Amino acid sequence: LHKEPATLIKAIDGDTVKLMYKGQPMTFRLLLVDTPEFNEKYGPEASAFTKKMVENAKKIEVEFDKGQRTDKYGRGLAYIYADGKMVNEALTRQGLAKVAYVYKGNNTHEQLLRKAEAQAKKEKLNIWS
Ligand SMILES: Cc1cn([C@H]2C[C@H](OP(=O)(O)O)[C@@H](COP(=O)(O)O)O2)c(=O)[nH]c1=O
Ligand SMILES: [Ca+2]
Repeated sequence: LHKEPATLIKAIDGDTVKLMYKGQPMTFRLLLVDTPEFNEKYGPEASAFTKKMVENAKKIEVEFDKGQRTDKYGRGLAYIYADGKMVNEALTRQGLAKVAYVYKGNNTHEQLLRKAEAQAKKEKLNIWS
């Protein structure tokens, strides 16, 4: 797995972000996580968490897994990194996201995220309170 560059176009919600990638606008859906929708509980907190994380980043990178790069809705599927810190993992650690939509082929960082979730649960953080 390798990181490629990309620029914020726009925050969208907890687990989606508009990025410019290879000079094209594209909606990215975070691999292996599920944030609440904005209208659900901790949804706005999730949205704000991701928003602030990508918005304050000097360097946004995109990392595809070995499997599918696009979903059935045309959204990019990637791990997203904000100055070297993975958004997917950071949401999970803070209990603003659950591990989810784990498909074999696109699962390189599963254990790492389950590790993060386990620690969020332990602290009964946000969603787990
Ligand atoms: C995270 C992820 C979601 N999806 C699809 C499956 C879900 O389909 P359905 O709409 O058929 O339930 C949908 C969930 O995304 P959201 O949580 O953004 O809705 O996005 C993938 O296909 N691959 C993935 O890696
Ligand atoms: Ca969601």
